[PDB]
Amino acid sequence: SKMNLSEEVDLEDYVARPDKISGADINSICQESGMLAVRENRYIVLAKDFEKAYKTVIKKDEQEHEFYK
Amino acid sequence: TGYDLSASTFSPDGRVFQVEYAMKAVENSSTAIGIRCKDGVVFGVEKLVLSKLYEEGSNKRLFNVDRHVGMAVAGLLADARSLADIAREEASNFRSNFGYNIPLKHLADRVAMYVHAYTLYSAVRPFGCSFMLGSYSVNDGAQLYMIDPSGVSYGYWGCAIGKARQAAKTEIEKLQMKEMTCRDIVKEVAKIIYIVHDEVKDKAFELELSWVGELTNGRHEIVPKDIREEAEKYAKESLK
Amino acid sequence: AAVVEFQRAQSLLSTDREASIDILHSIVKRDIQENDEEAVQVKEQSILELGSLLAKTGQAAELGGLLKYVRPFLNSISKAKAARLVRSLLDLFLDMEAATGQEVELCLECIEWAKSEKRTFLRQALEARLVSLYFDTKRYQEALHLGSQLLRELKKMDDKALLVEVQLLESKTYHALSNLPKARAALTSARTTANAIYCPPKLQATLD
Amino acid sequence: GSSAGFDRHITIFSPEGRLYQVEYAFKAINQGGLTSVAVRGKDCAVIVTQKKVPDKLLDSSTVTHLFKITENIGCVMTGMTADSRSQVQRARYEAANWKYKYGYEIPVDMLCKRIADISQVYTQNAEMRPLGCCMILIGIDEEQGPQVYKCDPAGYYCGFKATAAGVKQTESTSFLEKKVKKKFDWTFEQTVETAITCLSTVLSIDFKPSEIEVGVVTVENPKFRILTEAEIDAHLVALAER
Amino acid sequence: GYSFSLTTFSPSGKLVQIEYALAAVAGGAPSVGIKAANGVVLATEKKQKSILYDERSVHKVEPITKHIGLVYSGMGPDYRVLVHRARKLAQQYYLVYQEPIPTAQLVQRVASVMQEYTQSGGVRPFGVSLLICGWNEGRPYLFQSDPSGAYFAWKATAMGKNYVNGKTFLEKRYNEDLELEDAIHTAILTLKESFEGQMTEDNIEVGICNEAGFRRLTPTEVKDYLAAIA
Amino acid sequence: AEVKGVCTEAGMYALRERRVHVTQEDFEMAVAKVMQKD
Amino acid sequence: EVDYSATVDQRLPECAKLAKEGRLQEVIETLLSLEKQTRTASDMVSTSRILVAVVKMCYEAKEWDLLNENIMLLSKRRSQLKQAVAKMVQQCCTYVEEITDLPIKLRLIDTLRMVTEGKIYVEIERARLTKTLATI
Amino acid sequence: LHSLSTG
Repeated sequence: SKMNLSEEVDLEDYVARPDKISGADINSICQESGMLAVRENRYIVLAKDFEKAYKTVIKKDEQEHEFYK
Repeated sequence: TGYDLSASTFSPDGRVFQVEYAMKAVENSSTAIGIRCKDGVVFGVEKLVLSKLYEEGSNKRLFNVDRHVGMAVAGLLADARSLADIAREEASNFRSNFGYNIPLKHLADRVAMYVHAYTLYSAVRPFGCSFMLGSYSVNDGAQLYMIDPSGVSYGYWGCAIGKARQAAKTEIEKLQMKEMTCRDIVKEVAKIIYIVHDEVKDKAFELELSWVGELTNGRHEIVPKDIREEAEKYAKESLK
Repeated sequence: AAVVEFQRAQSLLSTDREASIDILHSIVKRDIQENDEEAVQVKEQSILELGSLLAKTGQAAELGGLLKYVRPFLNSISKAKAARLVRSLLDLFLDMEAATGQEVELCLECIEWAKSEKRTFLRQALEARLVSLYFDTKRYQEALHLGSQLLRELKKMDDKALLVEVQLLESKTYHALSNLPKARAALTSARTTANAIYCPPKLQATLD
Repeated sequence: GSSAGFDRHITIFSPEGRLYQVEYAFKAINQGGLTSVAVRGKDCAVIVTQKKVPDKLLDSSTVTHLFKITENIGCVMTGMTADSRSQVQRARYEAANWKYKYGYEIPVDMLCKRIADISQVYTQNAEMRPLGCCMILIGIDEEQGPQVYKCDPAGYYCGFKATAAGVKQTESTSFLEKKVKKKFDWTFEQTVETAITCLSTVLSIDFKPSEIEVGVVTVENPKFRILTEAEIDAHLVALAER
Repeated sequence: GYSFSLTTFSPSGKLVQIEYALAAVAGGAPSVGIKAANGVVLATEKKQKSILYDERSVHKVEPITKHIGLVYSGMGPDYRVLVHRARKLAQQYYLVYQEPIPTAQLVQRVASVMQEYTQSGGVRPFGVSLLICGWNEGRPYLFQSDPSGAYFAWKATAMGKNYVNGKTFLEKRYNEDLELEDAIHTAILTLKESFEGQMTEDNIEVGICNEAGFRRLTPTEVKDYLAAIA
Repeated sequence: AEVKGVCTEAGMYALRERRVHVTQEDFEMAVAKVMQKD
Repeated sequence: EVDYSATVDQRLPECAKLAKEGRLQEVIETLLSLEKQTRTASDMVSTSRILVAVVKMCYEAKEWDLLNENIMLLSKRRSQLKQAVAKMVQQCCTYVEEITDLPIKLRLIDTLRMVTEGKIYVEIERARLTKTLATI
Repeated sequence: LHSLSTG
């Protein structure tokens, strides 16, 4: 709510993800989205910025082999 | 720690340490090189004499697994001879079944798989020898493969196995092997073997030379004594 | 065949809704052979889309006659698809706030169909909707009776989510009867059952 | 990560129900330092893998992780080279046995199903270790079309629209997932370019037509062919010019 | 191969390796088996970690005969091995008797194999629990075979991750008068309680056995049953 | 201990409505919160 | 970098003459190739002139649809230089001011305000353009 | 058997 987002960004895309992340992780995701927006000389955060920020912040190694289930 | 006592046990980093120890056994032996030139393959072995009592020809590290294939070994000589017999029987079976000389690619892929069969179970240990199979034919051409204790067979232009493998490879890289013939490659192999030899360390080596090429009609034979002595003289002169 | 008419109706969606209504109604009124695996999915999709459009055009006659007319058709498609179609059509009629006067009638018809098909969960949902309809149609006594039956049935199966809604409906019905003690008791039961579980924001807002 | 007895030395269950030997076999795949990427298109399947030739002495014609299991089925191996050759030989034998016993070419799904059944025994019997290799088979099916199947040391197996194995398996998987989300049935050239772009972007190499091997299968010719350096160079130039 | 048993009796009289195989089972994907009055339903969470995995390439609910099907919770490859074993045993029974194997007999033979793997030399117990559904004598049959080789006749049960709460849910949501469609509804609800995220027609696998035999539901039918949930 | 916690939670529910005397509804809500929710 | 400089100096008058002759789509394709070369070369002064010449070409020829499509494509090129887009928009708002036809001016304003949305380097133009739109 | 394995 404090960031100048674009209407093309749907937060439910990243909310529905099964990653077990904390509130600081969410704040870091939004912060890196703003960071990527700033890098390209933009004052509005697009959906690609949020996708890249989520991938960067989560950076979760799989750590679980599929044969176990 | 218990992670290296068997070949059927993986290390927490995903490495079979028994195979690596078998590789170190190869790295503890004298250097044997092999160069695939334009019209054949030449094998050279720095066969040290541990005592003057052994006759000239004992512990032959150059084998004949077939009439057109030669084998240069490095590491445990007992395992080397066992693998030489395995390759001999593989070539014999190929000839008795399909009716023609076994291609070097197929012989390498078969003996390498026999070697790999010893790197999976705790009932056996990996072979402690690495060997190069070299051959020549008018159709296939000059071929040179190296197989390590793990069972990885790779084709080569110039290869070396032993404790001076890196220095031998550095000396080999200087050669323009893809253009010169066997008659020059024998001299250069002698030069490389003499260069990588350490006289202050284990000394009194013998140069074991063999080749297989069009000048031998695709037959692996020991290099004739006159040519071997000429190559030895050239190698000694190259050391100044 | 009918897929071309479905695409034509989809194109007519940009045009007048009633214009596409002709295509969808012609597809629905179309008779079908034994199986017609392609035609049955197209017919079901046409029924669903025509109901969706009538949910905006607000044609009580067409939407109401759809449910009473496709009843033979429900015996051809699979039970899951039939139940989904019944739920969608009845929900679209009930969300349309126009009190045409036959909401209770066709809700009871769907309840009878669910009883015939032995679909207990569907029947319970339809009975809760019927209690809501009874409250919205000033039929407080029938609402209380059906709410008591549904309350016992949902208590047996530990369906707290629907139990809270039925208890709230009973509390509203008793408040409409100016029976404050019974309405307070029903509200207390609803609040305790809601406390026993997680309430979605809609249910929590209704309870509050 | 609890342990009790020899649960880290043989394929027996740990206190929490884990086979540590199988996981170590999985870690053995990255020992080779190579990454393979397979991408499935609307009418083709492509396997690409980096080929590393440290010195000119090595015969680059023999360093090939692309193996022709059958005429219509190809594979790319990631992990221990000797175990890779073992799995390739076993797959070739199983394909030939299927052709002999049943009279028709073995389906790609069933080939890796049999291979994974073979490798599952290694994870149940304690006298052998699992093969530290991963097979990715690609082939054109009669009806299902292109098929890509990864085939891991644990005996797990699944079909894939686009998969990857090796050191950079996860980054390549993320890249291919992002590409697939766009939902484009890529043509042959598009699939080859997508695989090459995945490998290049993940590795940041800007490939030359001597550092990667590409093997393709297409519906028009349902045979596995390894692209020559000129054919790979054509795709590399096409990627560079855009 | 090793000739000595890898499963032994602990001083407390427990087959420890069997308990560890059960622990591996409890970490698998949730599976629910519900026996209705007119059939049985086997549901499982066939959720992948990426869209790249082909959902229809491998099926967790696999048929054994025209009237018997399995769904596992545990390790995939072990379930594939046990599926092949169950199919082979069914073929042997059919060849001997010229009649499809009864569900109970197949469960007994499969459990015998799983027990053999708890006593034989150099092998570990199967890390899977098998839910076996069948139809015989006009009656539905549901069984669960654990890694130890013990088989139980279940009216309704849940295995895998979050299976205890699934069982408790099934106690308060199952009655013997349930119909097959309501059984599918209840099984989907049981999966949903242990499910994280949303259940699509592709990330769960449902199969049903009735008088017509055993058949795994196509994704479209699962989509309709899931739309019935919401 | 759970019964004692139920009593304290009934008092807490009485507090949340700014009431002085704990009622039976407070006890039932406390039972639901302590047992079912937790 | 490579400093094309005179390379675009030779090209621009030639393509301008061809555009006056009647060849535009082929000419704008040639300038697209040259813009790709300059943008990969990261030549700010050359890319800005290329974009300005392109938009001027589409404006003088009254190719309103082509002008809008060219603006959309040029603003969306991969790794485009921000100053080149800034100069292009600064040249296009002058055409906006010059145009008196209300529908054409409105469509051009919409395109310019949609290519400049959320970008700092063209925040002033999208401001002034917005003001113009408000006046309209 | 063969059909069950293949499908």
